[PDB]
Amino acid sequence: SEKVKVYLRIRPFLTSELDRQEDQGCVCIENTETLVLQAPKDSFALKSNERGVGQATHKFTFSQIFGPEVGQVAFFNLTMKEMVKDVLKGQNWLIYTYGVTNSGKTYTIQGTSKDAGILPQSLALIFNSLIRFSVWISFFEIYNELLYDLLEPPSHQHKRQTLRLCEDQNGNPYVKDLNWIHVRDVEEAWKLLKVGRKNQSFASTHMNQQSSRSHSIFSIRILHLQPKISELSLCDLAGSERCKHQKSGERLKEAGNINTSLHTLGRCIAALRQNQQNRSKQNLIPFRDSKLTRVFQGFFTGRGRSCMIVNVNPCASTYDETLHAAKFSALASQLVH
Amino acid sequence: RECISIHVGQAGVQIGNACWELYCLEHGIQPDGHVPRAVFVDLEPTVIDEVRTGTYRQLFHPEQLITGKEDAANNYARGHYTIGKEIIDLVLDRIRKLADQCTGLQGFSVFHSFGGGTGSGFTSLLMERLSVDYGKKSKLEFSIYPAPQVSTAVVEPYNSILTTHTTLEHSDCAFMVDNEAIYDICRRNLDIERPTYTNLNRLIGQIVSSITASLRFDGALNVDLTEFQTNLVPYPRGHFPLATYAPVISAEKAYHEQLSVAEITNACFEPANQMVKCDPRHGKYMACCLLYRGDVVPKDVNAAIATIKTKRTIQFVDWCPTGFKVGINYEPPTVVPGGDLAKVQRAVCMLSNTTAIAEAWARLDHKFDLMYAKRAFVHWYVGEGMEEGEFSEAREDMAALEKDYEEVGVDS
Amino acid sequence: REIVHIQAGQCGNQIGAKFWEVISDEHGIDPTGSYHGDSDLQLERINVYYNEAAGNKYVPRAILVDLEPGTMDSVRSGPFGQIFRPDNFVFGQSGAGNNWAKGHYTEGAELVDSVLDVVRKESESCDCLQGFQLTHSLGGGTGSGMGTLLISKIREEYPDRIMNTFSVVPSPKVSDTVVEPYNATLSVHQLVENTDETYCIDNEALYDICFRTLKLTTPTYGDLNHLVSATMSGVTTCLRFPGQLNADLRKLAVNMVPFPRLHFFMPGFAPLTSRGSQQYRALTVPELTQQMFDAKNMMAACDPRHGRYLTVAAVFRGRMSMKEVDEQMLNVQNKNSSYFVEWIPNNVKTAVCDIPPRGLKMSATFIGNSTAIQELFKRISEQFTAMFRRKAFLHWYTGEGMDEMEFTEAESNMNDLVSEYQQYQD
Ligand SMILES: CC(=O)O[C@H]1C(=O)[C@@]2(C)[C@H]([C@H](OC(=O)c3ccccc3)[C@]3(O)C[C@H](OC(=O)[C@H](O)[C@@H](NC(=O)c4ccccc4)c4ccccc4)C(C)=C1C3(C)C)[C@]1(OC(C)=O)CO[C@@H]1C[C@@H]2O
Ligand SMILES: Nc1nc2c(ncn2[C@@H]2O[C@H](COP(=O)(O)OP(=O)(O)OP(=O)(O)O)[C@@H](O)[C@H]2O)c(=O)[nH]1
Ligand SMILES: Nc1nc2c(ncn2[C@@H]2O[C@H](COP(=O)(O)OP(=O)(O)O)[C@@H](O)[C@H]2O)c(=O)[nH]1
Ligand SMILES: Nc1ncnc2c1ncn2[C@@H]1O[C@H](COP(=O)(O)OP(=O)(O)O)[C@@H](O)[C@H]1O
Ligand code: ALF
Ligand SMILES: [Mg+2]
Repeated sequence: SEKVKVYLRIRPFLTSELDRQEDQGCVCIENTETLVLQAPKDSFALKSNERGVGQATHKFTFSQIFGPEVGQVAFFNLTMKEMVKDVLKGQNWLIYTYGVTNSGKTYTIQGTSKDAGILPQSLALIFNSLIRFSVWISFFEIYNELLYDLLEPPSHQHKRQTLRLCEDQNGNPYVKDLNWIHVRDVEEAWKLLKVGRKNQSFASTHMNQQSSRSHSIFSIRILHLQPKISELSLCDLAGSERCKHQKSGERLKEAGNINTSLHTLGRCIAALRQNQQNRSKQNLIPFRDSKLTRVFQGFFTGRGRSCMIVNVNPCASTYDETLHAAKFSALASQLVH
Repeated sequence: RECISIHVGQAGVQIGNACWELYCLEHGIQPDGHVPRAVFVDLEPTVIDEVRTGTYRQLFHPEQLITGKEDAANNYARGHYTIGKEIIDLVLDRIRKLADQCTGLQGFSVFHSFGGGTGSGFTSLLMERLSVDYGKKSKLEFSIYPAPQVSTAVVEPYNSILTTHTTLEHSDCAFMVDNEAIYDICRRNLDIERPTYTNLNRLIGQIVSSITASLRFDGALNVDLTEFQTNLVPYPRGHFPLATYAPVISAEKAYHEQLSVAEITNACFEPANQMVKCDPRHGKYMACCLLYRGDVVPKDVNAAIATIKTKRTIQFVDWCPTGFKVGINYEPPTVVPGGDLAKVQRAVCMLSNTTAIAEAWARLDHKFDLMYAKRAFVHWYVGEGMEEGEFSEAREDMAALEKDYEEVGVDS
Repeated sequence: REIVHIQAGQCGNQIGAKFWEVISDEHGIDPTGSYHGDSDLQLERINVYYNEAAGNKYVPRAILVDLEPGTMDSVRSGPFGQIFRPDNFVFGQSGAGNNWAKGHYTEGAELVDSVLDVVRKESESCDCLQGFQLTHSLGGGTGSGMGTLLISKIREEYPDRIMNTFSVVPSPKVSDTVVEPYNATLSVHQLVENTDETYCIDNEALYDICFRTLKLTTPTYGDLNHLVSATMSGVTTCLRFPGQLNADLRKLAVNMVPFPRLHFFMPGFAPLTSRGSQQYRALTVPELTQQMFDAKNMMAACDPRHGRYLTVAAVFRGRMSMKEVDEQMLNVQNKNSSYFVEWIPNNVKTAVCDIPPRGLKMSATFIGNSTAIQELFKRISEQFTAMFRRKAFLHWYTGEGMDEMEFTEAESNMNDLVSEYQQYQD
């Protein structure tokens, strides 16, 4: 079972970000496993001096933490090598990125051309890790709580339609109505990622232009007969945002949908951690409440080893959202697979 | 010197028509008489339209009547973020054009009903953008806080804990009138089991006429709006004082009208006449503004108050020697031609800040908490551009106001 | 805030025809006539359920979907039946089999495309759309089946607007069909994951309440239906009028549904006195609360007293004092504190309109969201499994292109729904 593998990483302050406002020393590093926090701010929470952003100290506990200096390569070293091995083993594996807006989650997931992300790195590792093999890829995005298939050919207007989330003979929920392409080589997968980018919804925010409207789920299933079935899924969730105050319109709706969906994961984990403590005859699991939670049910409650990537923003304004995210990860760490 | 008024929310708009009615009644301004100085904003057409259909239809300008055909939503979130945002723009524009058109204004009298949709949300963002565009003015809001046990909305508390967090840090002085405690007044101090909203509104519409209206009118002891916030709030915190009316006698049952000052003033401190279920169970007064109007002798007053100050049962806070603002107006009260109010030639509209609110807040905090513990209708807020932040960061927030009214008082 | 009614299936059509028979009367709208309205207030909100075209022909904005000619060919050939625009008639001469799968996958699936077209034409009417009304029966093909598709599409084309659903759940004691529990379990599944406000009506609870609260010796369907139509107008339509304390779908929902599942309600009328004799006129207010909050008088089969309450929505409509109402509601919440949930300080949500039902002085729609409705999903699940185990009339489903794990899905879902309801029933 083991506790969920969790790693915490922070992104370096951008030059433009630093220019806008320069408050550093919020996150400090003590030991590779743990993080120490002292955050500065314009003002502290108005109350008796307690947990404020003004000047306060906090402790973070994680498997490993990454500094602003190094990118995906460091993640590739520890995480990419071992996580891919489990999938080859036939064990189910799933990794997703969570964090507040401007945390650079797309950076971790996709990565830049110069610095390949978790997905491109893992793709390389699977070949190294790799008897008859059969492999297929599924790519889809969830926008406004509606699903679209990235595999779909580029067109002016196109809708995949709602995802057929129906539980089959197997107790665990499975996603259907997804187009699948055989994975001959890494490049084929990369090409799917590239074409998927166009299909995937994109938008710009005050925080960052890169901002992804929809959550991205990349799933690759390998069937190997010396047939063992293993599923590796890499998810790129969109983060939470203050931009709601800054912008309105369709952008407001997208944010509202994401913030509701993100919350469902949080409520689920909260119930899950509680379930960990309580023996029985207690609170039910919120998987049924939201579609996202339902799909994730296998990840949280059922089969498959899970690892999580948490991105943190050193910004003081974001501190309340980031603290909640950290709290979420801390709570998640409590329960076991 | 002037002052504008912003009636937001179904209730706040309904009460507005009432409070604004009494005005004209004592100003000789018939239905189609000058141009007012307030506005009505709500996300419910049917209610704002009621002012376009009912009385004083043409007494208002369709420009000071903002409406949002969309959805009202009995929830802060929607009214604040999603929808409310769309409307804010237009609203602000009006309260910026009318604030200019005048000559040296004094502030914006906000009228909202805490546990509402447009009353919670809307106001929240209005006061925010106001405190920045007109930080150098007075922000006195007359609110109608959730009935202690006879509430209406199921979410009610939630909508009031989110509006409190934003008003605390933006408003100067927010007057509060307990909706429930108004029925009591109609039962014990009027005798009538048939009080419609349009009746309850007449009460507030009366006390308020003594606040702005008559006060803005010359007298033997004029009292500016600034005076209030200054002498009523001891700390930057948007302190919420209580509104009270004195001559609340029925113009049918009893008939004792002729009630010398000393008595009409004493009827203000009695818990069965304080327009608020905040019974002086311990709440020590810290500043009171006895606004009189009508035939009142400055000496008669400076005696009736003295006797009270030495009544001991009105125990004032320690760090406060004298907290009695004597406000003397000229024009006597003005009872509706055929309402239910006696009609005396003098009144005592006493308002004050009392650590008593420690109660009222607690009872509303607990409520919220109880529900929050299971998240209940939280998903209804989240899906309107919100998060656990606004909640958790406003729960702990108000908490330091429950501790504040405890620390700043109860201790010598 | 506009809306678009939907009369899915045979039942849903029959009942629909009665709902419009009623509603029209509460807006003075004659068959082909214009606005004869006794007043002028019954016009300030017509838009919500009608359409502006000529100037004397305000056509109801509803949809008539059914794979059985006879139905649509009987409703359009009668009284107010000649008010619906031909475009609204979305019929399907195919085989109207009483199979959920046959009206959702094989026969229903074709006419669906021809539905979306109209549902989009009507939504883009005018003003701002609020939500859609859906009526149907959980004991037939075009009702449970065709109705289960319409929602899955509607709630995907407009995940913003709300979705009210009036379902005529399979009565226990006697089932008016044989596959009934199948068509039910299968339709409830999609409902609990689409619609956000469901009013379960019980064909047998109607009889009862119409045989004891109404000296009616011959309770015809038309009658039964009429009672429903009287209650469903109090919900929506009513709130679309002025009032001391007015409400609307949004307020109503965001105040009655604590958990995203959807939750099921229970419609109840207030003044339910027989014509002649019974006319006591006792409608001061305490008499209304006595009625509504009683066991009998609740359109559901199960009795509220057999399960806590979560929320309540008192939609009053008659000139009254905000004191004798708000107070009473409280007293009741204290007299029956036992079953009324504790983790919620103010379960009841008081609403008070002004204008009453034409010839009546004062009424009050009752919408209770009690966990007592468990004793309904349980029933269904029982009857279901009991025949499912032996695959009774399962071949009639599969043969129309279905899945044997689909039935499992439905059961499971609805069964889990039971779990939740109990987690807050204690
Ligand atoms: C002389 C007089 O006062 O007659 C009353 C009457 O006798 C009673 C018995 C009515 C009568 O209702 C029934 O007998 C009834 C028949 C089938 C199903 C349900 C009820 C009445 O038919 C019903 C009718 O209701 C209305 O007019 C409302 O506006 C109502 N309308 C309809 O249901 C309707 C009926 C036919 C055609 C179009 C509309 C309504 C209620 C809620 C929301 C919208 C509309 C009323 C007051 C009466 C009669 C005429 C005898 C009662 O019902 C209602 C819904 O008001 C039954 O108990 C109440 C008490 C009433 O006093
Ligand atoms: N005194 C008084 N109280 C009122 C009046 N109308 C409503 N209230 C109270 O104010 C609250 C009702 O707020 P709502 O009418 O539901 O909502 P709103 O604040 O207008 O805004 P929305 O929720 O978006 O409709 C309840 O606590 C009522 O008891 C009124 O005319 N007078
Ligand atoms: N109240 C009510 N129930 C009805 C009516 N017609 C059929 N029903 C109920 O609906 C169920 C049968 O489904 P049906 O409407 O024939 O299905 P469909 O026509 O194939 O969609 C039975 O439980 C009936 O009691 C009606 O006019 N009023
Ligand atoms: N570890 C990091 N080091 C350097 N830049 C990063 C890092 N993480 C994110 N960024 C940058 O931050 C920006 C926003 O990151 P992004 O992944 O797109 O956001 P989100 O977390 O919402 O998915 C991008 O310009 C990205 O290159
Ligand atoms: F790209 Al982001 F939230 F801005 F996921
Ligand atoms: Mg309103």
